[PDB]
Amino acid sequence: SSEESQAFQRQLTALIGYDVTDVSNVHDDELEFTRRGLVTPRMAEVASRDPKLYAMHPWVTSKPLPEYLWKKIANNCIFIVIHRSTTSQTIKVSPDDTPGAILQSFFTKMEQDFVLRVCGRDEYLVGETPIKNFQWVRHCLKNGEEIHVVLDTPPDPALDEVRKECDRKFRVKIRGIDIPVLPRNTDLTVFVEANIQHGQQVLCQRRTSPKPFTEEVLWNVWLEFSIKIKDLPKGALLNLQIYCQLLYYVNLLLIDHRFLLRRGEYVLHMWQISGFNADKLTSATNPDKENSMSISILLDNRAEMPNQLRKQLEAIIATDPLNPLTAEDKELLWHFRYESLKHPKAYPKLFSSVKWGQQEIVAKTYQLLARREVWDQSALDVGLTMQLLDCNFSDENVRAIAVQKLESLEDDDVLHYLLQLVQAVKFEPYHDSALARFLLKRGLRNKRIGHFLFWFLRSEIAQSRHYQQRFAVILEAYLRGCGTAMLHDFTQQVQVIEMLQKVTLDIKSLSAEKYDVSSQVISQLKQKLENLQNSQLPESFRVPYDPGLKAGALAIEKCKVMASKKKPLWLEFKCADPTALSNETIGIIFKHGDDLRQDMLILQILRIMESIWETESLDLCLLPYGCISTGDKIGMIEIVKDATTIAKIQQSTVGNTGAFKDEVLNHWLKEKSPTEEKFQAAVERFVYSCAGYCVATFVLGIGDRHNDNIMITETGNLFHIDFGHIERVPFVLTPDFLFVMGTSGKKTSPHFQKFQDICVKAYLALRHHTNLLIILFSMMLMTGMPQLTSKEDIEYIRDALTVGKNEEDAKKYFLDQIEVCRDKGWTVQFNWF
Ligand SMILES: CC(C)c1ccc(-c2nccnc2N2CCN(S(=O)(=O)c3cccc(-c4cnc(N)nc4)c3)CC2)cc1
Repeated sequence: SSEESQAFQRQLTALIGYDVTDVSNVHDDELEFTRRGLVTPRMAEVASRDPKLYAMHPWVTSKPLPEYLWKKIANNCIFIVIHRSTTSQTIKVSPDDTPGAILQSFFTKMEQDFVLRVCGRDEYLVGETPIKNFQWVRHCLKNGEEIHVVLDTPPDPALDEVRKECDRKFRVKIRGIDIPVLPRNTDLTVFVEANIQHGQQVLCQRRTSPKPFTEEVLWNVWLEFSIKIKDLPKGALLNLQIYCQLLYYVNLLLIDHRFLLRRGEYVLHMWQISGFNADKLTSATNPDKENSMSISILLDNRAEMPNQLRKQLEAIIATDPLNPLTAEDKELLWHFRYESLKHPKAYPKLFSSVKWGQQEIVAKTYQLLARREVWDQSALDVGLTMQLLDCNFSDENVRAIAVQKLESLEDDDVLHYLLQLVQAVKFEPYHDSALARFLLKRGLRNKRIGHFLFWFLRSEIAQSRHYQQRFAVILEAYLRGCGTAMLHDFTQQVQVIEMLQKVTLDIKSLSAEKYDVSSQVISQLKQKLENLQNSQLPESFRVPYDPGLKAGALAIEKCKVMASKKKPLWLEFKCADPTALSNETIGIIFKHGDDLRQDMLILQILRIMESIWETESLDLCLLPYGCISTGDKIGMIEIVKDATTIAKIQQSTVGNTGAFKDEVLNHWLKEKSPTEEKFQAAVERFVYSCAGYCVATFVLGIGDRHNDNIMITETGNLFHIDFGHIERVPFVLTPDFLFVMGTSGKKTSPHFQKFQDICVKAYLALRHHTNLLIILFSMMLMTGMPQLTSKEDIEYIRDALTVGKNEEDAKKYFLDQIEVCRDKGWTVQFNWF
């Protein structure tokens, strides 16, 4: 242990926002044992990285260029503009031309130590991929934009260097609970519920004699369980709960990370309920020992299948993931488990029908995971895989076969699911896990993933007492192998970020619920930023939410506090890249108040929906604006250029409490549209945007929004914001939207025909992916929400997706929705006062 070694680990602590060397809140080896464990994988991957692709992080895809998109090409001709000092020149290019082929089609057109960086960004067009298959190139086409690139020497790989390094029954004694203070009522009653638990499947359950709720309550009882030790499954949780009604909980893994039976004396500080979720599963103990409830415990311990059964079975397998299997359903799946293995789709339900509390049966389960041959051959199906990592499955080998499948994902896809897989670590019974390692693999393999992984992790470590230890050990594994380049970038980012959390907090306090932003408050802000620039704040930091963009110095004059309840900052920066084609500013918001994580989740689903729509050549021009959480109820938000609220547009001359008129929206588009044809573009863009956000929100159950939370770009692109948050209407199709389509109050139109038609395809498109959507929603709710319901709240989505139903009744159901919204018109909007 050098110094060196410490100062490093010190900077590491500073990045993570947690100290993984601290052993104050542990009762065993596991975290430390996971740190040592993760080294081998980290290394393996570090020592395997192609150093120059690593350094240049090409952002590519194996996916076919969508149709829409194809019809935006001259004649197998794509234009590119290169630059060298204050020089330029275009090259015609064909979609399949490699970069190398291009670069050489230039040295011919009149050394190899030169490469194609995109202008303004830290992004590269290198490696063996068709230009069509780079994402920037795809982003350029979508947005009607010209592709601009600089020529310069490759960044040095050496910059990215890493630094070296029994048959008896189970019982538990319940000695007693203790708590420094009570006053919440006066004397009620309370017992302890000991639960043996696997995939949230309760295996066995005992309670204690009631007693009255004194600051201390001893028992002091042995509690015997049905189950025998030998039949305890790896991953079993002793789950201890205190009822009056449910008030505190805490879990103890019964089998440890060396497969030993947990044996001895414990004092487990519990977690409290704040009135079915991932926080309830945790092995973590409450780190706040001053105030927490405390519990105390001692551990001393061939042939075929008849027509209609096959059909009963297949009926069951066909079912959705929320369709509950009866004991019949289960006995059937198990008994015919060999038939079952022939369908990858039957797996969740099959392994949900394993009696894990029986060792002989567990044994048999492994026996048939030995015969993996159909699973292995099957085409990856992220929904199906993802199901094998929720709270229902808590066996190492099951979850491993899932992860096995994710290995075949290319980078492109990993990013789409990165946040949910990170969150899936909540359901892991152990700190080291296939899933953990896979994230760590992939993050270390590709810079882009490695960046979003860093913040996704840090996001939780900063504000999940229940999991911050675990995720911290993992964040460390990453940072220990990601390269000094990136430590530097991160360290800077964190520093910028922390600075701005202070400024944002100091300011919020300096403002009460008077809805006005007084100049001596804007005096304070304007100043504070100067007093930081100046200090302290570095020459340039990399934009999380979009790590292609570097930001440098503030544009103070353009910065402002926002005249909303939360008083968020609205910060604009210059772009530290001297090469970009514009002067448009880099705009970031900061915000204390709401839990930003919920927002990240809805956005990432929104991207999963967009990509689905690509697989059927649909483009609904969502804007999932960038949004990274950073700390307790605080994070950051992308500023979407040339955009206003819809509320803001209604407060025209048509002002505050007296509103709203149907046209208005329309003039604003024309007012802001240079030519009647660009205006024309906008109504297209709008018809689409509207389609997207209508189906999306409906499905996600966030349909019904006041329009101060709905926005639109000058160019016609509408978009919800502030998912916050948390007489109805299924969505915000208000008469002002409808005219512009040209139809109010209840007629019809070319565009409202178009609109209707587009939704119908979109809804249906999503329905072709019911299961994936169901698992994500379900996962979204358990890993990121306040009050939920292991049935009802999650079952919302099966309904909104109209599971059951032929293609027809679905389409019908949706146009009703539309008609509901019209009935109706301005009712709800008005109702918000
Ligand atoms: C930016 C201006 C046009 C604005 C001002 C106030 C409001 C607003 N009005 C009523 C109620 N709430 C409001 N919010 C302002 C701040 N936001 S936010 O910071 O959490 C947020 C969330 C999502 C998107 C945005 C955003 C991004 N880019 C731009 N250009 N504008 C807004 C801002 C919450 C909602 C919306 C937009």
